[PDB]
Amino acid sequence: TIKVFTTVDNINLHTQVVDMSMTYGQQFGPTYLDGADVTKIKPHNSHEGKTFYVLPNDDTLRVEAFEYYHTTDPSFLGRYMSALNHTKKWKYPQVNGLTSIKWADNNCYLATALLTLQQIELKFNPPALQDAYYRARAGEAANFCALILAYCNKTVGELGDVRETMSYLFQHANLDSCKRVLNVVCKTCGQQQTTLKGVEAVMYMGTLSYEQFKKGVQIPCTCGKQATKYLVQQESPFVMMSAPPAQYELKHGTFTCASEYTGNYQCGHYKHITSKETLYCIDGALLTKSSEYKGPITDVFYKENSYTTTIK
Ligand SMILES: Cc1ccc(OCCN(C)C)cc1C(=O)N[C@H](C)c1cc(-c2cccs2)cc(-c2ccc(CN)s2)c1
Ligand SMILES: [Cl-]
Ligand SMILES: [Cl-]
Ligand SMILES: [Cl-]
Ligand SMILES: [Zn+2]
Ligand SMILES: [Zn+2]
Ligand SMILES: [Zn+2]
Ligand SMILES: [Zn+2]
Ligand SMILES: [Zn+2]
Ligand SMILES: [Zn+2]
Ligand SMILES: [Zn+2]
Ligand SMILES: [Zn+2]
Repeated sequence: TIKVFTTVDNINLHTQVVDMSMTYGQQFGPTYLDGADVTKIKPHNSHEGKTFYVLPNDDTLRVEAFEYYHTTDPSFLGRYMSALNHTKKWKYPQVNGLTSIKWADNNCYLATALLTLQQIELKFNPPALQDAYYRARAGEAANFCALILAYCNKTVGELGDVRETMSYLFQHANLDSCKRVLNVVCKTCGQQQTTLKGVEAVMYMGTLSYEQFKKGVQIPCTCGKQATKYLVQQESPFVMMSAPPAQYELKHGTFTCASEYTGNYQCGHYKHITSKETLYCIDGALLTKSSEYKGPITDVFYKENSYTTTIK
């Protein structure tokens, strides 16, 4: 018989004593050791003193689970420990001072998401996302990538969209202070102004150029008259301009970072473009610098503080 520790958050540890006769699944229930499902493994002698992850079996550990993860989904813990099993085996090299991921199990969209988050100002609501965020910026993003897969309901090897991944992450972040008012000018319906807050205030699908969104885009109205939806005010620390993959010229200093997508729908590859003193191209561990860039771009990230248009 040995003494081990069970926890749901790895912050509040609960001490337990197990017996060699019964497996972990008998006493604790579903138990995981650093990602490995040890529900069907009997306690070995080298397990004394180690910390174990267990699904909440009483109301005390149910609350500790929400305090750290902000979810009551029982399958969340299983998916998270399943994703951690391959993410802890990935390589996370430092590419130009940023933490990237070497290609493995179709993680090109995770590497682009990781590199992007290190360049935008974001505060996660779940403490598990925030603590792993800080650890990712240091250079240990294994737990962070596992949580992204869990929160996005994706599995390892699955094909993921960087915009959809960011969309899920923004809903678990504090964007309540973000606002965006728009003005749609219709030739028949007249003038109508809407106001977006939260996640829908920092994302737009249709164009990549933030200047074009300021000048106005042609969106169809119900009567057929193409309204010129232009941005009026934007109080957000960043904006994401998304558009279907198309050839786009990127210039250093005009944007923060971009997502390159090459290949067919869903079965393709993601490369991350970032702007410094010169344009950099990060593909896993590979790095390519250039003064100009032209290629297929799906998302472009810009910086913002407090903007008000000059169009009436
Ligand atoms: C790589 C990947 C994984 C999953 C995925 O799941 C989409 C389904 N999800 C609604 C749940 C999508 C993709 C993916 O391929 N992603 C890129 C950025 C992409 C490619 C294309 C292409 C068209 C022709 C050749 S490549 C189009 C898009 C669009 C996004 C929004 C649109 C509005 N019409 S088109 C995105
Ligand atoms: Cl919540
Ligand atoms: Cl949340
Ligand atoms: Cl910018
Ligand atoms: Zn407790
Ligand atoms: Zn929450
Ligand atoms: Zn949630
Ligand atoms: Zn693997
Ligand atoms: Zn694996
Ligand atoms: Zn109209
Ligand atoms: Zn890939
Ligand atoms: Zn490139």
